[PDB]
Amino acid sequence: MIVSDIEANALLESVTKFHCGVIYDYSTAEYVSYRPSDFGAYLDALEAEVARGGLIVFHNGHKYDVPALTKLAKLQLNREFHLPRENCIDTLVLSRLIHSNLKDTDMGLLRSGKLPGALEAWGYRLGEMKGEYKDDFKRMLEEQGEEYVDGMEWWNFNEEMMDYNVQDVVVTKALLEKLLSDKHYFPPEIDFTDVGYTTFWSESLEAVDIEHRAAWLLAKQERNGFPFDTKAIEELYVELAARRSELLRKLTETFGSWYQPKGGTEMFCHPRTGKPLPKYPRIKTPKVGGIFKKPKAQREGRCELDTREYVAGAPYTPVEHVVFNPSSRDHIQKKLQEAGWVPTKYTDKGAPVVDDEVLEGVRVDDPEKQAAIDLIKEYLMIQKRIGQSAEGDKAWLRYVAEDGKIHGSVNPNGAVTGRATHAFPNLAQIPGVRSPYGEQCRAAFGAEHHLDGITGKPWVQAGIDASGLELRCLAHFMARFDNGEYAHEILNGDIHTKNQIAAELPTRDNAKTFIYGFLYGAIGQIVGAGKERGKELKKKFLENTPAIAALRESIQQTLVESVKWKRRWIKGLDGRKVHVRSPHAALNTLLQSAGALICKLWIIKTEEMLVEKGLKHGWDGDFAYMAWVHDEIQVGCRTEEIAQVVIETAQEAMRWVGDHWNFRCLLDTEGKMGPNWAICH
Amino acid sequence: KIIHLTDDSFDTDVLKADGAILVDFWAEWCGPCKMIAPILDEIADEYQGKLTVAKLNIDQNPGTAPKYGIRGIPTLLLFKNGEVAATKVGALSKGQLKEFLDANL
DNA sequence: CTGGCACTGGCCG
DNA sequence: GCCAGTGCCAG
Ligand SMILES: [Mg+2]
Repeated sequence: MIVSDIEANALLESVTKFHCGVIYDYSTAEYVSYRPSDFGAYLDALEAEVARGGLIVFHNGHKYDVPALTKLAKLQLNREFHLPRENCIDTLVLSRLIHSNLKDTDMGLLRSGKLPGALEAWGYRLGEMKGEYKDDFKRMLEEQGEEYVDGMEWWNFNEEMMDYNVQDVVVTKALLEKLLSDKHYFPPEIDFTDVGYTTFWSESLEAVDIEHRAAWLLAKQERNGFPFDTKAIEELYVELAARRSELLRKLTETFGSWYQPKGGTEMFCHPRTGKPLPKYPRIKTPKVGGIFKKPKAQREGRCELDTREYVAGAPYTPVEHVVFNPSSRDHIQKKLQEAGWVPTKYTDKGAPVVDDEVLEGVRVDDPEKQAAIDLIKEYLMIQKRIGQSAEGDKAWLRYVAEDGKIHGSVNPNGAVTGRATHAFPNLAQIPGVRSPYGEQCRAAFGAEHHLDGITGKPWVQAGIDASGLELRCLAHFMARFDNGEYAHEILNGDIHTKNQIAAELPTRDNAKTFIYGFLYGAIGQIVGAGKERGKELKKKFLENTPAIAALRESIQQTLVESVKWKRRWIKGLDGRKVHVRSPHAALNTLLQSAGALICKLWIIKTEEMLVEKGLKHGWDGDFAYMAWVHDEIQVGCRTEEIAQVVIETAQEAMRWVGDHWNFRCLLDTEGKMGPNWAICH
Repeated sequence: KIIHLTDDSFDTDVLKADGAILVDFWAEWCGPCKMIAPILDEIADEYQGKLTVAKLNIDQNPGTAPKYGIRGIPTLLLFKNGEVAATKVGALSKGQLKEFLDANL
């Protein structure tokens, strides 16, 4: 086993030069430094470990180091270098699995101070290394009277960079051993720093293998990117901007501008008493100024006017002119109450709630102002679309790369439950086809927007989703109590009508609304009541669905004892610990984690089966994973025939996953072929 | 004797009126404005011959103030034949106001 | 329930 | 530039 790390001149997307590398070999217990002219030797040493059937450890190597080395080897040495997945270990992936209850900076992409909770120390240091190096570099320059430039610290190799490279490996080795000391994931009887790759994967908890396979595949997905229709979104932006302006024109006509105190530095005191009046707006008391100018003549010596507008001692209140801003909840509240609106619910900070739900219920006398509320709701929605697609810091138009694709990031295990998190931009929050402008947004993301590198023909999209996964996971867990009754109902008959009767509900739709919310630990807005009838709905449901009550009880007795815990985690499907934040959300944690691990193994198995059938993963091949959104995947396919194969293979993989973990409820998928995400919903 | 203006009557009561017109732009939430209020009542009586005193509440009449670039209140604008002759911002005292009017009338 | 992120508005150098 | 406060979009 060896531990390594490299320093190069840029992020993966544009890296062109290997600066240095460091390798720690457990067999010799020594560190070896490789400078720029040693690139070839660096690569040979890694390949020697692979030839021994060994293991190579990187921190974030799955997303950066490994892919960067392949790229750099070809560019600089015209050499083909491809480290196999089975020979690589990533301490960042391991940390995210073992310390899943904690956040991390995502290697410095996120500000430490903004994250909640504590941070694992070694991982914190590794993620802050670039920032520290840049600080050491900068002060060394300014001390020499040299100006610093944007990011010159990475243009050339230098010895302090080499030192940081050595330090990274020292800390990564420390992190590694800290992670390997967790006996829940690594049996104490085995020294994992002294075994071949096959032993490492087979002797460690199943979750270790699944998380590395997921990170390897998802790094590939990020590299693939999601083909994006830039032109279509620029046109949507023009359309949205035009509607925004018109709404503003109307609203600023209906709600006029006004003045607000601003710039006051002095406290206003009662002229009579002198007692401070904190409530009154701050004032300003001019020290200089008068009616006449200080004279220059015998006529005046016993006078010219002071055109200045202030008089020493005469206080005034500084004010600023403000125009109605439809995005400001404060302005909205100000104007509507002035129209007669009387708030019914405020925030913990005293401010009145101004969300879509309350706005919809606001009633004022003036018909123009009443109708203006619809304009405000529309304006707020338009702003949300404009921010996400064009103006926001993470707008789609700001992220589209030269290859015409958006390469959103994915943290394979960013959520406590085992779900992945998506960001930069978050491709798991694109407006759905049923929401305003959703069809245009969704249509802009699609395989059709990628033209084949050889034929120039657009690719086709296969959209596959797991069917009612959450409910099937519930059926699985209640099977030890109902012997598969709930499961049998799901795939044979109607489970929603079954729950409707169970919870004395009027509409079947109310059932679906009730169930997907009962699992979220939630109220009566389903029927129209609230905080009264709701209590009666739960008791009635649980009463007619004894198996769910049994499941809840069993979960509780496992975690709580009185909050005083007996164990604050649940065992996931692959054996990992899944932190339980609250006793009431325990069932949701169990269900969401089950679905997450199922979908994770599913996408891994699906790609492996496609590869075993002879299909090549990549734009230079047959298919390309473009997005994974919890229970669905969108895959680009060179041809429709391939798309049909991907759809059929994904079903086989899901059935394989259900059998693999002896699931008590049959698992299924549904797939659609089309040109983009709008059609493949 | 004080004229209470509105955005719609401003043009005719001020800009197209004869004689000197002192306009006070104020707001209910301003401390200084409340200070000078009493003073203005007494000024309207004294100069009852050669001066008309008017008030414009900027909250109830949001259209006018912006046209004169109000930056603070109370703002006193002395109009003469449809135009601003003199301007002073702040809670002037009885005496100070007197001198202002005298020196500008 | 688990997440990301856009806007406004206050404080700051 | 930041930190909160609020709200909404996804699953
Ligand atoms: Mg590194």
